[PDB]
Amino acid sequence: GSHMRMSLIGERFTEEEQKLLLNILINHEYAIELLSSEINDIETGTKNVDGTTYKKLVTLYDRFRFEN
Amino acid sequence: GSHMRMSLIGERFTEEEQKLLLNILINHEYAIELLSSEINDIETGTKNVDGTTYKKLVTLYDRFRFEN
Repeated sequence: GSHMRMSLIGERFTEEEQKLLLNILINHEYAIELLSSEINDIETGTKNVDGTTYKKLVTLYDRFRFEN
Repeated sequence: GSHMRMSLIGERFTEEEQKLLLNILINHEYAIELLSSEINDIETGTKNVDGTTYKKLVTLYDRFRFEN
């Protein structure tokens, strides 16, 4: 199965992990670079949407703190 | 001088950096583990205080994305 990254899907769950998978398989870990950029783009960058962005920021930890 | 850690001060600027400093000096980086734990403590833990928790979340990126 090809390691084609999907940046932030909103679950990224085992069969959809290829994101976190590619990022751990390469030279340095990378999903958190997105996570911190993303949380601050909502907090102080003032991005605004329905549960889409909520789900990206909360799924980041839902894999990073637990699965990874 | 000493490396003795301060976990989350809410600034951790170059002179107060001994936190981020100790965390990069040991086996692997660790301030980032706090970042994902912290952001989810706001997002789903529903922390609320008079800029203290705001400052912890926004300071994490203010050194992670930029400095370290």
